[PDB]
Amino acid sequence: MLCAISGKVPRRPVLSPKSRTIFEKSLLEQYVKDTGNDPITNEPLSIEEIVAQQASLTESIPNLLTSLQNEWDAIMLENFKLRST
Amino acid sequence: MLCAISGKVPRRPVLSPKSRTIFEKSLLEQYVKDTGNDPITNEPLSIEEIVEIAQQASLTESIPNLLTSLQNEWDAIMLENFKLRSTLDSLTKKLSTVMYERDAAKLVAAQLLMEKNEDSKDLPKSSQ
Amino acid sequence: MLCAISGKVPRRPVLSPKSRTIFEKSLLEQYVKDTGNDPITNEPLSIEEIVEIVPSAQQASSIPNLLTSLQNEWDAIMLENFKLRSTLDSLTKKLSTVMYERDAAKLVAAQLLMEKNEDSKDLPKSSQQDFVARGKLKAPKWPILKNLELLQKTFPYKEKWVCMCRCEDGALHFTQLKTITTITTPNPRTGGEHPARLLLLYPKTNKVLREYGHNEVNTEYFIWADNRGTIGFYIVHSAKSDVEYSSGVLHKDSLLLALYSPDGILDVYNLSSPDQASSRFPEAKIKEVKFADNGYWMVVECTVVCFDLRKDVGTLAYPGTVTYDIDMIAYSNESNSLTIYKFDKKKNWTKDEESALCLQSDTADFTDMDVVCGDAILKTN
Amino acid sequence: MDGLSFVDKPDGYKNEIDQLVKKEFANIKADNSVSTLTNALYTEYLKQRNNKKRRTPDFNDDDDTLFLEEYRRKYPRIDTSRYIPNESSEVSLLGIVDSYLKHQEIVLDTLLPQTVSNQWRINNDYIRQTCTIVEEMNIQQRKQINDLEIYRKRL
Repeated sequence: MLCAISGKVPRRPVLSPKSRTIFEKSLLEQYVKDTGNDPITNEPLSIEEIVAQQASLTESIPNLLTSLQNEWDAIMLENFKLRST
Repeated sequence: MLCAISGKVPRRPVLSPKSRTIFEKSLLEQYVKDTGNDPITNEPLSIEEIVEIAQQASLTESIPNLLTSLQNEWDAIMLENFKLRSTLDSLTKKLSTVMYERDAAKLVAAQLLMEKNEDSKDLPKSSQ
Repeated sequence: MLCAISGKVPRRPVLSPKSRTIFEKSLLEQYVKDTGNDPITNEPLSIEEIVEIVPSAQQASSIPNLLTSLQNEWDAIMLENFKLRSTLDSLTKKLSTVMYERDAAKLVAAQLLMEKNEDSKDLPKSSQQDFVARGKLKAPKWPILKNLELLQKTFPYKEKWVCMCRCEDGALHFTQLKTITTITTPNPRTGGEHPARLLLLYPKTNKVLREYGHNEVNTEYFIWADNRGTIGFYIVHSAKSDVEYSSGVLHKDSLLLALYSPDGILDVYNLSSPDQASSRFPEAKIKEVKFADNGYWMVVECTVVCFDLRKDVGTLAYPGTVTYDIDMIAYSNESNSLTIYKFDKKKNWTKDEESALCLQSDTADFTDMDVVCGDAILKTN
Repeated sequence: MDGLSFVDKPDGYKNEIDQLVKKEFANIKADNSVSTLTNALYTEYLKQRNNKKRRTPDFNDDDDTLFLEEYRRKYPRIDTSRYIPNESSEVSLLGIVDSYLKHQEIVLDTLLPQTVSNQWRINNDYIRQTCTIVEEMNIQQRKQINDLEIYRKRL
């Protein structure tokens, strides 16, 4: 949603394969042309290094399972409040 | 923004350096242990080769999570894959009707290629 | 459940707070007293730095793993759905490329047909400007069917007995108690017959009564057709065609066969699939069909029409034919009389000795003689 | 193989050619137990029944409804705590996810254009080829007809 270099909403997002972070193509391209590096980690990166199943949006099976962790992990701390007291 | 295995919206996306494609960590970690290669490109890939890189508003009426929501999830998983198995079966049947009708047309063309040129040849011979 | 110094099961698991690795209290203490260090990372560590003894306090010694199990099974669900979808879309590419290319290739024909047509009118408008009678009963006269033993021996069916006769000795070897189909097994001791609703298998005895007739290539099975609209080996009919089958013959390789119909069709069947794979149309009841040993010719009668099975086309028509048989150099026909044609140039022999209908014709080995039967005599030529 | 689509400007011909193709067709003629119950559930068209118990219950019951009652309390307290942390943020948490969905949507329609352009671009190249050869075929046929009458008028 944001570009990490500028802070704007990038209109052509390209993700690097050395420091995993969504950069704007036009911004990161200039960073690479300055020096062949990734801006965050300062690891080497070139322009070529930068880059059928239909999905549906993340909503309230996997999201439901991680929800039930939050339920139990919170209730486990509720037990400590009464074990300690 | 999605995962390239399940069709998820990943909570901990990780990108492989052999083929630039973002997968959800659990699903890519499972593939590498099953058979150590990249699922899309079929290139050599390990767990160490991976490089690690969302809000859902829980409904107002959020009992239902145990009963109604969980029930719907395993209904929707069940009746989709069954219907998807139905779709795969017909594609293979409709494949056979395609290739047979294709080869049927090939024989027509081959039969007509001998027919036409010899009819044209006969007109050239007629003059004599 | 193992120490990281000796490798023993630790009965007092203590850990160093510089590198996370559970040792045993005895061994780590001996390492610290030797030199004040962590054994794995060689960092600074002392005895007081170690966290000793078990941890259970305000805890109590299910549920959490059920959710873990629910994740593990879902992990497979996703993996399965991926591989199922890949093949789904990857097959759709073949479907799409074919259908497009099919209708593309279809337009080739439409063009080709109209040009071919143009060539016709153009050129047309321009060019313009022994005889044995005692095999069967004299009082119920007639032989209705004939076969020769493939491995050597004559078999006839009579206006109700099946007879085996030896041409050399001129003796009837067996009279087996109307018969309209007969088949001689190559084993010489088995003969088969059929009639107006049984098939009978004979040794001078009938060993089976099974309730057109053709022996399968293996020698072990009989194909039959009937007026009841079925063929049998399994027993099948065509709902769509729904009519009497008038004759039946296996192709020599034993994978396909033909059945003639009362409504003038020659139906080709796949034996394994039990399906009707092709039908040859073009009048009246089919009377006889014969497959050539060349494996690609089929002759049919109702005219005698010749089919190339590689093209599924009628390449020649010779305009009562009751019986057809190839020797593959020669084709014989019989009914009103006996005629033999050379297959290469399509008539080489013509016999009219029988009085009334000829019911069967056959070639001796190497075509060294011909045989025919009639409504009482069996004749050799 | 060759059949010019752009150049060849009926339905009768499709119906005609279909019959000739039809006549030549007349001539030729990894999971565990999970998969078993899932396929059975989908085939039978029946979902496994869940716990329809917490909703109904009844006062002055027994030791069984003493449990069922105590269940309703703890879950209602969890419920009322589960509604508190939602209302605290309120609509901010919802509209923050609404923004994510707009970034997700626009990405798809960019690919709709990229496909649209390359699909029309391939067809664009084909068009020129069709018109190139269609002329050459026209040239051939004219020359064909010339000979046809030329050979006659000589004889």
